[PDB]
Amino acid sequence: RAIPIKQSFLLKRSGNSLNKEWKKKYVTLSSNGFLLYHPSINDYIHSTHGKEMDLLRTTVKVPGKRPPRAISAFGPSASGSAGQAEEENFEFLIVSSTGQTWHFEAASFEERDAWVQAIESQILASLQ
Repeated sequence: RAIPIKQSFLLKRSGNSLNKEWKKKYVTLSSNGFLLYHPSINDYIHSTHGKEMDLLRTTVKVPGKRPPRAISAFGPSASGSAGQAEEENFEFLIVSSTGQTWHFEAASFEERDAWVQAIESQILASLQ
């Protein structure tokens, strides 16, 4: 008897660094300390091709980017760069214990946070 922590579509790179290309995927963060992701919805519904990453000893971080804090918690930061322009690129990575790294790009700005918090949350619960 578990409860979904975040289940929706996610973008997944499919090419290279110089030439990025994310495809429509389907991820489901469950309260069972497990992160699953399939090629698409037909995969989740029908249950075909659905990779799972243990949330016992996993890490979550952005693709080499500064701390995502658009809201800003006020206070002299280390380097409040970006004033007129902003990439606003919301993408997080899920690192497993075997090096396996699931890089996804949240379709929604708020969703990316829930997910990152869902993955870290599942890890915090499994750690304790």
